[PDB]
Formats: sequence, structure tokens, C-alpha cells
Amino acid sequence: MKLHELKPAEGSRKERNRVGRGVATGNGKTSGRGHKGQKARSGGGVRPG
Amino acid sequence: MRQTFMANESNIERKWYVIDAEGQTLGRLSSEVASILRGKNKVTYTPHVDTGDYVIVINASKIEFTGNKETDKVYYRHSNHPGGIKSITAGELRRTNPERLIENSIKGMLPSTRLGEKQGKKLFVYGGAEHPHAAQQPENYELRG
Amino acid sequence: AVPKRRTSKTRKNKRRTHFKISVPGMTECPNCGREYKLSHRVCK
Amino acid sequence: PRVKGGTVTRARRKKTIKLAKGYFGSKHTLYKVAKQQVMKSGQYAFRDRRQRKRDFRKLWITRINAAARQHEMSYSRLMNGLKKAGIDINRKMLSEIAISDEKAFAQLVTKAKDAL
Amino acid sequence: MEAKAVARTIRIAPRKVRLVLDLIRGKNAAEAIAILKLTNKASSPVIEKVLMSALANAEHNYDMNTDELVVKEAYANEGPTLKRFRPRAQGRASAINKRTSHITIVVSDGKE
Amino acid sequence: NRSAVSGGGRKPWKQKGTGRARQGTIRAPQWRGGGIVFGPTPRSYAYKMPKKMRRLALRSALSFKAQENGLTVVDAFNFEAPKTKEFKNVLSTLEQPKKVLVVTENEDVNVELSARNIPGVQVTTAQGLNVLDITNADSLVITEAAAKK
Amino acid sequence: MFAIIETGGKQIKVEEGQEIFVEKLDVNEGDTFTFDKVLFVGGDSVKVGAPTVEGATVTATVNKQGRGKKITVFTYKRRKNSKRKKGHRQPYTKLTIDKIN
RNA sequence: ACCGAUAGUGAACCAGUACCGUGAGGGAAAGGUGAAAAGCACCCCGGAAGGGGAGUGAAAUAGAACCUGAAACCGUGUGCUUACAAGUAGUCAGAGCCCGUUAAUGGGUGAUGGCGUGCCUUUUGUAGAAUGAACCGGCGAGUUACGAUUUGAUGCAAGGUU
RNA sequence: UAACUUGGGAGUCAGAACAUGGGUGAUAAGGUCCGUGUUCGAAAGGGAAACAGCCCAGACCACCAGCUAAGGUCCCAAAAU
RNA sequence: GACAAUGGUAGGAGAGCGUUCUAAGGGCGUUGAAGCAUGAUCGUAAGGACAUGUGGAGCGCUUAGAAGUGAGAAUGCCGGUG
Ligand SMILES: [Mg+2]
Ligand SMILES: [Mg+2]
Ligand SMILES: [Mg+2]
Ligand SMILES: [Mg+2]
Ligand SMILES: [Mg+2]
Ligand SMILES: [Mg+2]
Ligand SMILES: [Mg+2]
Ligand SMILES: [Mg+2]
Ligand SMILES: [Mg+2]
Ligand SMILES: [Mg+2]
Ligand SMILES: [Mg+2]
Ligand SMILES: [Mg+2]
Ligand SMILES: [Mg+2]
Ligand SMILES: [Mg+2]
Ligand SMILES: [Mg+2]
Ligand SMILES: [Mg+2]
Ligand SMILES: [Mg+2]
Ligand SMILES: [Mg+2]
Ligand SMILES: [Mg+2]
Ligand SMILES: [Mg+2]
Ligand SMILES: [Mg+2]
Ligand SMILES: [Mg+2]
Ligand SMILES: [Mg+2]
Ligand SMILES: [Mg+2]
Ligand SMILES: [Mg+2]
Ligand SMILES: [Mg+2]
Ligand SMILES: [Mg+2]
Ligand SMILES: [Mg+2]
Ligand SMILES: [Mg+2]
Ligand SMILES: [Mg+2]
Ligand SMILES: [Mg+2]
Ligand SMILES: [Mg+2]
Ligand SMILES: [Mg+2]
Ligand SMILES: [Mg+2]
Ligand SMILES: [Mg+2]
Ligand SMILES: [Mg+2]
Ligand SMILES: [Mg+2]
Ligand SMILES: [Mg+2]
Ligand SMILES: [Mg+2]
Ligand SMILES: [Mg+2]
Ligand SMILES: [Mg+2]
Ligand SMILES: [Mg+2]
Ligand SMILES: [Mg+2]
Ligand SMILES: [Mg+2]
Ligand SMILES: [Mn+2]
Ligand SMILES: [Mn+2]
Ligand SMILES: [Mn+2]
Ligand SMILES: [Mn+2]
Ligand SMILES: [Mn+2]
Ligand SMILES: [Mn+2]
Ligand SMILES: [Mn+2]
Ligand SMILES: [Mn+2]
Ligand SMILES: [Mn+2]
Ligand SMILES: [Mn+2]
Ligand SMILES: [Mn+2]
Ligand SMILES: [Mn+2]
Ligand SMILES: [Mn+2]
Ligand SMILES: [Mn+2]
Ligand SMILES: [Mn+2]
Ligand SMILES: [Mn+2]
Ligand SMILES: [Mn+2]
Ligand SMILES: [Mn+2]
Ligand SMILES: [Mn+2]
Ligand SMILES: [Mn+2]
Ligand SMILES: [Mn+2]
Ligand SMILES: [Mn+2]
Ligand SMILES: [Mn+2]
Ligand SMILES: [Mn+2]
Ligand SMILES: [Mn+2]
Ligand SMILES: [Mn+2]
Ligand SMILES: [Mn+2]
Ligand SMILES: [Mn+2]
Ligand SMILES: [Mn+2]
Ligand SMILES: [Mn+2]
Ligand SMILES: [Mn+2]
Ligand SMILES: [Mn+2]
Ligand SMILES: [Mn+2]
Ligand SMILES: [Mn+2]
Ligand SMILES: [Mn+2]
Ligand SMILES: [Mn+2]
Ligand SMILES: [Mn+2]
Ligand SMILES: [Mn+2]
Ligand SMILES: [Mn+2]
Ligand SMILES: [Mn+2]
Ligand SMILES: [Mn+2]
Ligand SMILES: [Mn+2]
Ligand SMILES: [Mn+2]
Ligand SMILES: [Mn+2]
Ligand SMILES: [Mn+2]
Ligand SMILES: [Mn+2]
Ligand SMILES: [Mn+2]
Ligand SMILES: [Mn+2]
Ligand SMILES: [Mn+2]
Ligand SMILES: [Mn+2]
Ligand SMILES: [Mn+2]
Repeated sequence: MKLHELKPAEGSRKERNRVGRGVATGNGKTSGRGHKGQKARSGGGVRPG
Repeated sequence: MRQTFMANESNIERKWYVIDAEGQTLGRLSSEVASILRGKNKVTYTPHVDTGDYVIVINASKIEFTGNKETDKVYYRHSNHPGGIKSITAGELRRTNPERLIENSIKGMLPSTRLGEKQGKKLFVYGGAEHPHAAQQPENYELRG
Repeated sequence: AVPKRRTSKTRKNKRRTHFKISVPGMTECPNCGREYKLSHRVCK
Repeated sequence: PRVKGGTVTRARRKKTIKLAKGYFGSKHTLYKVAKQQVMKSGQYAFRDRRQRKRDFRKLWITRINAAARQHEMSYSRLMNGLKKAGIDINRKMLSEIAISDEKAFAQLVTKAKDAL
Repeated sequence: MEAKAVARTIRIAPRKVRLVLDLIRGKNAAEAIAILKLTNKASSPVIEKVLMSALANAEHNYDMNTDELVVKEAYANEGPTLKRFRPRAQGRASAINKRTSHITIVVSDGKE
Repeated sequence: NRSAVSGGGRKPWKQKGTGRARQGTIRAPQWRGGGIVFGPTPRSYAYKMPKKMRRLALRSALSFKAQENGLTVVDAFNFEAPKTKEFKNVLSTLEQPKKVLVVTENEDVNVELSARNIPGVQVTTAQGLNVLDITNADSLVITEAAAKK
Repeated sequence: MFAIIETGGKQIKVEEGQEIFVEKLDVNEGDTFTFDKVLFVGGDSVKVGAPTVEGATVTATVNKQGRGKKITVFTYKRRKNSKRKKGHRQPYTKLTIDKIN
């Protein structure tokens, strides 16, 4: 390992999903639609009605 | 674009033809004349230019109909003035000035395009048996099928 | 009543084809080297 | 760190706008309009690439039909007669032969009227 | 060679200056001088002064034959626009453009 | 932060009847000079690794130096030098760590020398060990690293 | 003289001396090539084959092996969120004919 | 492994200031000649403003509204083209005229023919006469901390770990 | 040629027409409420003048190649006066 | 060399392009950097070069690291200009 040739273990790492950046990507509504996919997202943590 | 042919002003010479209308049905003559005019029939046909020939129609007056002549088949026309559908002359119209009856019929078989409108200018219907246009020495053309 | 769509560069230009002062009627002035409007006075 | 936005995108939009060349006025100037016009331009180009293949087939068919009509035979029967004789030579070829060599096309015509 | 002079930042609107300029363009120096003198628009004295100066430094700086000259080209370009406003009814105020123009004139002769 | 920006939290204009868009603060994120959404905030950037791994790494570093070259020397001397460059009478390449038994001063004041660095050995980075090019544990220090295994 | 060869997906009217272009032949550049499949010949004396004229072949020098100018297959579906842009250069041979039959 | 003049303090500039309110209070915009002011003597047009010479300068096509100088937008010159034609502006076909390239089955214009009701949102369904955008520019939205969980990688392993 | 099991991540809970078996309505509705099927949604292409839901039929990309489907073959307009 | 598969909204999954900063390595640059402008250039895409002009300092490449990482729409904010 020569410091200008570092290589992570195959399978050690992979890129985070950046949603909301384009359309070809596949997130632009980002996820869901029309519902409780507001910033609150208040599915009250575990319950129905 | 591998080698198919398209005619232009160089190439595409066009002849004159005389067609007696006497003894003919209106549509049956009008359609075939529309073909001579659009310029099919010849194999140097190509859509974006006038490949068509010139057609004089002699004896417009002797053109023939069927079921109902002066009866039934009306020729309507609005003037874009309100209620003014001054839309009369029955298909009878050949009594009055028939060269329009034929030229209109044949024109209705031509495409609405500027080219189609140029192609229509090559018709020359005449109700009488003689034509002025001998100088462009026309041939007679027997009306096929 | 207000415009419903904007005039194009080109529309507005066709509109202004008649909008121009034309060359004044002028003539060879007093033999004094001047230049004056037609039918109007020489000035000294 | 902070990525100041500048100068990737003035050069993107520059590309798309350069794509809109012969376009009328604002369609060849602004990015939005040019983007629309080029997208649709591509969509039309995709349909029209398919349909062109139709337009040319139909052209040859009309001219062939013409060459046949000159010989008192319909295109409809000249094709069946060629197939029956197994001539298997396409319409672009047939039309161009009709235009370049009336004699040879005549030979084909008789070959088709034969075997009927 | 063929000479030029500019009147930068003049307080006339270019849309207006261009009106007279269009009369002047391509005319012989005397005609253009006349037309400038007799035209009733406001830009006329200004463009007069500019065609004049262009002719002057055409003579002193290039020893040009002041008779044989033509107005090779002439035009106005947008200058900086000072921005004002007028008060209107119900306390609102509205924009106003005090526009300015870079007039340019170029006298010439036998080009080569 | 938007709470942070110096401006006020008065509503820029009424919710309806303007034909302007609804607005809440002149310091809202879509505004010029408004609050920043989700920018950098101060934070640690630092983490733990299992100890055995770290030893395995140091070991791996040095063993990588032996796959190449990490040469061994007698020991140290005096008080101030540009003769250390002359002590590259041994070939000793360009990037340089001199490992020493236990905080040798003086040798440590042979520094402003471009590409060279020294530590103890109880120290001994898993980094300087790699930029490295060529290490030299003196000899005492080499057996020290051996004892620390 | 006049000859019709069934080579690509398609037929060609080669004229002896004439440059042509067809889908790539997987043969050497500069090499000579010959088409086994020929339908028709013309000029004075005319052979008109069934499937093929029973013997004749057109011949040609290979001039170049290359790829056509890129076209840009961009398509999209309005209001539905998709679009798709692919590129395309189509490979071809450029034979030059010599000696029909 | 913070900002680099719409950023970073509201304030890189004599900012809590112009300006706004009876008042508490609110609260901006605005950085860059050059290495050196060597900041254009002098002549010419002009009342001046401005400009052409002549000069300083590597450069003023660096001249003070001064580094670079994009786009919208405004103008001058024109090669091809257009005054019987019904047009979401293009696309496919194509003569004609003009030109000559990162030289490759080239570039510009376009008589004429075919095909063809922008985008976004939102909808069962929008050319839609449903919403949104005058244009161009910059700025403008899944982040971080801590926990839980699961997968991937690595180390030890009846032990692992601080 | 799939099926099930456990685990990670979801979206969806406004539906539309047509054919058919029905309720409701007036054997009214482009009505409404269920059962079965198809298409649209989320599907471009050819036919039905135009015409989401009908008919043929599911576009990896290129061709100035060929056979067909539903529809069609006097002219507009490819193909039988 | 065969032979299959490759319409698609919410959505799941995968491979990648590019921007800033860091590290190490290796390079260009007043014989002219970035930026800008034009071009008929290249790759399957995001995109990458090359030449000439402008400009007058700073920049790329490779491997990996990290993010204020990508805009056309919010009657979005500011500026300019129709
Ligand atoms: Mg609860
Ligand atoms: Mg081609
Ligand atoms: Mg070709
Ligand atoms: Mg009446
Ligand atoms: Mg009446
Ligand atoms: Mg009346
Ligand atoms: Mg019409
Ligand atoms: Mg018959
Ligand atoms: Mg005007
Ligand atoms: Mg054009
Ligand atoms: Mg595009
Ligand atoms: Mg189309
Ligand atoms: Mg205004
Ligand atoms: Mg708080
Ligand atoms: Mg020291
Ligand atoms: Mg293309
Ligand atoms: Mg500030
Ligand atoms: Mg008050
Ligand atoms: Mg000077
Ligand atoms: Mg100057
Ligand atoms: Mg300025
Ligand atoms: Mg400009
Ligand atoms: Mg002209
Ligand atoms: Mg003009
Ligand atoms: Mg067209
Ligand atoms: Mg051309
Ligand atoms: Mg057609
Ligand atoms: Mg609605
Ligand atoms: Mg429901
Ligand atoms: Mg319901
Ligand atoms: Mg029923
Ligand atoms: Mg019912
Ligand atoms: Mg219903
Ligand atoms: Mg549809
Ligand atoms: Mg229906
Ligand atoms: Mg039609
Ligand atoms: Mg019959
Ligand atoms: Mg370079
Ligand atoms: Mg470029
Ligand atoms: Mg340009
Ligand atoms: Mg770069
Ligand atoms: Mg990089
Ligand atoms: Mg990285
Ligand atoms: Mg906006
Ligand atoms: Mn990814
Ligand atoms: Mn999706
Ligand atoms: Mn809903
Ligand atoms: Mn939404
Ligand atoms: Mn939801
Ligand atoms: Mn909230
Ligand atoms: Mn004008
Ligand atoms: Mn920075
Ligand atoms: Mn008042
Ligand atoms: Mn606050
Ligand atoms: Mn409050
Ligand atoms: Mn408004
Ligand atoms: Mn701030
Ligand atoms: Mn700046
Ligand atoms: Mn006051
Ligand atoms: Mn300074
Ligand atoms: Mn004076
Ligand atoms: Mn002065
Ligand atoms: Mn000098
Ligand atoms: Mn500088
Ligand atoms: Mn400047
Ligand atoms: Mn007319
Ligand atoms: Mn005309
Ligand atoms: Mn219409
Ligand atoms: Mn073309
Ligand atoms: Mn149409
Ligand atoms: Mn969007
Ligand atoms: Mn509705
Ligand atoms: Mn709308
Ligand atoms: Mn409307
Ligand atoms: Mn709404
Ligand atoms: Mn609006
Ligand atoms: Mn904008
Ligand atoms: Mn979240
Ligand atoms: Mn339910
Ligand atoms: Mn019903
Ligand atoms: Mn049902
Ligand atoms: Mn939906
Ligand atoms: Mn119908
Ligand atoms: Mn249709
Ligand atoms: Mn068939
Ligand atoms: Mn059938
Ligand atoms: Mn037909
Ligand atoms: Mn797919
Ligand atoms: Mn498929
Ligand atoms: Mn995903
Ligand atoms: Mn930079
Ligand atoms: Mn350059
Ligand atoms: Mn470089
Ligand atoms: Mn990287
Ligand atoms: Mn951002």
C-alpha cells in the first residue's frame, strides 16, 4: 500500500444515494406522493387508529 | 439514401393532352384527369415537384351524370357574410358555365398543397368543342378504363 | 385590456417599417453656400 | 467545503442551445425554449426515421405501378407474376430498373406475364 | 486612412438618434451635413457636431480631401441608462428610463 | 442557520392579496442572504478501531517496508547537522523516517531538511510509515518494535 | 455494365467502377471481395435470375471499413417523467466495384 | 479536507450607517487601473461633455463608470432566402445558390413534399380554455449528532471489546 | 416454468372506458354499486377523418430490404376502375 | 461462435459522469494558467479532448478521501434587460 495507490477492500464501501437530484436517478418526488411524505412524516412511531 | 431517384427541373419535361369530355361520367373522368395532373402514370414520378402533364378538357358541356342531375346534387358555398350561404346551383351547373363544374370536380381530387394548387393550373376545361391552345401542339388521349 | 403574449423581436420590427422621418425637401440655397428648406427663406 | 456553483452549466446550456441552430428566433436563443425544441426535435427524428422507410417503399411502388401501367398490366398482378416466376428482386431495384432501362424492365414484364 | 469619431454617453434615447442617423448613412459629406442641418429632430445638432468633428480629424490627422468623403457608416449604441421614477396614484411609483447613446460616425474615401 | 441570521422574523408582507408569493422571513433559504439549509456544522470526523487491528496494521506497514527496503543502522551522535545529508552516504533515497530508540533530541533537530522525519518508536505512525519510501529503525529501536511485536 | 447484388439486408445496383457502401463485411481492408448472390444484369444482353443468375458474380476492391456519423437516439414521454438518450454510429464497408460478371 | 464579494458577520467599502416609522423598532446596497500615477504634454473638432492624433505603458482593444467581461437585450454589414400563403416553428425527403472543415460517405441557406396541438405540475383523463414561468443570469430543498436495526467489508473468536 | 419461506427497501388505499352477469335508476345517463375479462392508467406503432379506454399489435439501436395483422385497394392516398 | 432477453408511471436495485476541497504520486504554465469565444472532434449516456482567438495568472492528470456535489418551473429571492 503506497499512499498514492490506496485501495479499500473489495466490498468495503459504496456511495450513498443522493435522492432529489435529477430524474434519471430515480428520486425527484423523492419518495411517495401526495400523502404523509411531508417533512413531518408523522407515522406516529408505531400505531394504526 | 442508397441510390433512389428524384426528378427536378432538369429532367421532368411535360407534354400537353386533349380530352374529350363528351359521353363521359363526371367522376370517372375527373379522377383519371386528376391522375394525369398529379403526374403518376409516368415512372419518373416524385412527390416534391410537379412531375405532372398539361390537360385540356374539350366539350365540358357534354359531360354526364346519373341518378339526379339538376335534381338532388347541390353545390353549396358560404361567403363568410352572416346567413349568406348563397349556395345554389344544382349539379345542373353545366347548363350555365360547366367548365367550372369540371375544373372544380377535378380540383377536388387534388391535394390541398401549394404544389397541388400549381398542379391544378395545368387543367383547361372548355365547354365547346374547340381549344385555343393548339400552339402547344397537344395530343389527344383516349380515356382508359 | 393588456397584451396576452409578448411581441416577438420580429413582430415588433415588422410593425415599425413605416416608422421613420423621411428626407426633408431641400434646395440649392441662396447663392451664399447655404442650404435651405423648400419654399422657406434664404437667411443672410 | 463549498462548491460554488459556477461554470459547469453555462457550458451545458451552451451545448443544447448550440444544438438549436436553424431554429426560429427565440427557439435558437434561450435555453428553455431551445431545450424543448431540441427534445421534441429528437422525438420527431425518432418517429420519422422509421416512417421514412415507409415513404420510400411506397414511392417505388407507385413508380413500379407506373411502369407496369405502361405495359397494360397492374402492379397487383406484376408482383404475383414475378413471385410465381420467383424473380425475388426488391422494389427499389425494380423502380430504378424501370427508370434506367425500359428494355430490361420490358424483359421482366414479359417474364411475369409468363407464368400466369 | 478613413476617419472616425464618437460621441459617448449622450442623453438622447438611441431609438431616437437612430432616426436621424438613418437619414445620414452612406450619404456624401455635404448632403449629410445639410440633411442634418434641416432635419427637425433633436438629435440633429448632435450628430451634426459629430459628423463635423469626424471630418475635422479626418483632415488634420490624415490629410484627407474633405470634398471627396462619404459617410461610410454611422450608428448609435445603447449607453448606460440613468434610472428615475415618477410618483403615481395610490402611492405607487413607476419606473423611468433616461437612456443614453454612443453615437458613432465614420467618414471615408477611396478605400484602397 | 435561519434562526441565526441577523435579520428579523417579521412577516415581509401579508399572506394574501399581493400577487407576491407567500413569504415568512427575509431570511428564508430561498432569499438572498437568508439562512442556509443544512450546511456544514462543527463535528468530530474521528473514530475507533479494534486494537488488534491497529497492531496488525503497524506490523503490515513495516512488513511492507521489508518487502521493499527498510535498512538498519548502528546508532546516533552529536548536536546539530547538515551532515545528516552526508549521512546519506548510505544511498537512502528521498522520503525518510529515521526511527530512534526513545525521543533522541539533537538528531531530532536534524529536521528542516525537506524529505525526512523522525520519532520514537513507541510512536511510529501507520502513515509516515507509508509516505516513507525508506525507513531505518536504528537497531535498538528495531528490537524495541520487536518487543512490542 | 449493370448489375444487381443481394448483399446487406438489401439489394444494390452496382455499375462497375462505382463506389458503394454496405453493412460491415468482416473481411480485410484493401482485400478483394466477391458477391455470390447476384439477381440481374443489364446493358446489352440481359441475364435475369431466379433466386440468382446461375453463375455470375460481381467483384470489388475493399476501400474502407468505418462507422457512420453519430446519430442521437433521444426520445421521451411527455409529463410521464422519463426520457432516454442513446448514441449511435453504424458500421459499414465501402467497396469499390470492378469487373461485373 | 471553513467563506471567498448574492459567499463569509447585518456590515471586506468610515453599518446599525442611506433609507423607513410618532415610537419601540426595522434595516440595505456598495471590494479589484497598473509593477510603478508614469493618470494621456502637445496639436485638432467642440461652450462643455466627448472624441481622433501624438504620447506613458508589457498591455489603455489596462483611461478611471478602469482585471476577466458570459447570457438576456440593442445595433451595423451582409451570403442564401421570402410579398396566392392557414404555420407548437421542428422532423424526414429534397433540387437550387453559396462556401471549404478537427477531411468525413463535409459546412451554410432552403423552392417544394410527408409527418407533426410546448414544458412542468396535477389527474380516471390536460394541446387544454386546469396550475406555474416576461426573458437571461446568480442564489435556492433528505443534512449532521446520538441511539436502534439490517446488509457489506475487516479482526479476533468460546470468546469479543474497551 | 415457476412456487413457497424468512429478511432489507418500497409505492399504492381518487381509478377510467369497453364487453359481459347483475342490483339501483326510468330494461335514463359518458349514472351509480358489485361479479368476470380486456385495454388505458404506466403503451409508443398501424386501423376507427380528428378521437386515453375500441380493433390489430407491445418500440434495445441502425437500413432508401422482405412477409403479414386490423383495416384496405376511382382521386385526395400505398394497393383490383 | 450460438441462442434468448432488453415499452414502462409510483417504486426497488445496479453501474457510472461531472463539480469543490484534501492526501500521496506524477506533470503543465509569462515560449503564456484559469475563465471566456468559435469550430465541421471523440464516447452508448451524463460527458472528454484538440485547434485558433481573447485573457495575463495559476492549473491538470492518477489513486484514494470528503462534501455547502449538479436547477427550468416553488404567483420562489436578488440583479440586469426586454
Ligand atoms: Mg403514538
Ligand atoms: Mg446516408
Ligand atoms: Mg449511402
Ligand atoms: Mg335568410
Ligand atoms: Mg336561408
Ligand atoms: Mg336580411
Ligand atoms: Mg388549407
Ligand atoms: Mg376495366
Ligand atoms: Mg425599431
Ligand atoms: Mg431554416
Ligand atoms: Mg438533450
Ligand atoms: Mg413524426
Ligand atoms: Mg420598460
Ligand atoms: Mg432552535
Ligand atoms: Mg526542529
Ligand atoms: Mg441526430
Ligand atoms: Mg455581504
Ligand atoms: Mg406606524
Ligand atoms: Mg493612442
Ligand atoms: Mg482610449
Ligand atoms: Mg460597467
Ligand atoms: Mg454580447
Ligand atoms: Mg440581398
Ligand atoms: Mg437586415
Ligand atoms: Mg415541413
Ligand atoms: Mg447543402
Ligand atoms: Mg404520400
Ligand atoms: Mg383537477
Ligand atoms: Mg375507494
Ligand atoms: Mg369508489
Ligand atoms: Mg351491465
Ligand atoms: Mg347497469
Ligand atoms: Mg362511470
Ligand atoms: Mg396516449
Ligand atoms: Mg371509446
Ligand atoms: Mg393528404
Ligand atoms: Mg369492376
Ligand atoms: Mg492544456
Ligand atoms: Mg466548445
Ligand atoms: Mg454566434
Ligand atoms: Mg476540469
Ligand atoms: Mg479530478
Ligand atoms: Mg471520492
Ligand atoms: Mg423562477
Ligand atoms: Mn449510486
Ligand atoms: Mn421511477
Ligand atoms: Mn391521493
Ligand atoms: Mn407534488
Ligand atoms: Mn403516500
Ligand atoms: Mn415543518
Ligand atoms: Mn426597422
Ligand atoms: Mn473555495
Ligand atoms: Mn400619497
Ligand atoms: Mn430569530
Ligand atoms: Mn412573531
Ligand atoms: Mn402578476
Ligand atoms: Mn449571510
Ligand atoms: Mn465577482
Ligand atoms: Mn424620519
Ligand atoms: Mn492597486
Ligand atoms: Mn475651440
Ligand atoms: Mn479632453
Ligand atoms: Mn508604448
Ligand atoms: Mn491583474
Ligand atoms: Mn473591464
Ligand atoms: Mn388562388
Ligand atoms: Mn410566390
Ligand atoms: Mn386546419
Ligand atoms: Mn436531408
Ligand atoms: Mn399537418
Ligand atoms: Mn422536475
Ligand atoms: Mn377532475
Ligand atoms: Mn397552461
Ligand atoms: Mn389558449
Ligand atoms: Mn391548484
Ligand atoms: Mn402566468
Ligand atoms: Mn430564473
Ligand atoms: Mn429522514
Ligand atoms: Mn380501504
Ligand atoms: Mn350505463
Ligand atoms: Mn368491472
Ligand atoms: Mn396516476
Ligand atoms: Mn369517428
Ligand atoms: Mn391518424
Ligand atoms: Mn405482400
Ligand atoms: Mn385481411
Ligand atoms: Mn394509388
Ligand atoms: Mn427497460
Ligand atoms: Mn420489447
Ligand atoms: Mn435506490
Ligand atoms: Mn478553481
Ligand atoms: Mn485556449
Ligand atoms: Mn495538464
Ligand atoms: Mn475521486
Ligand atoms: Mn446545492
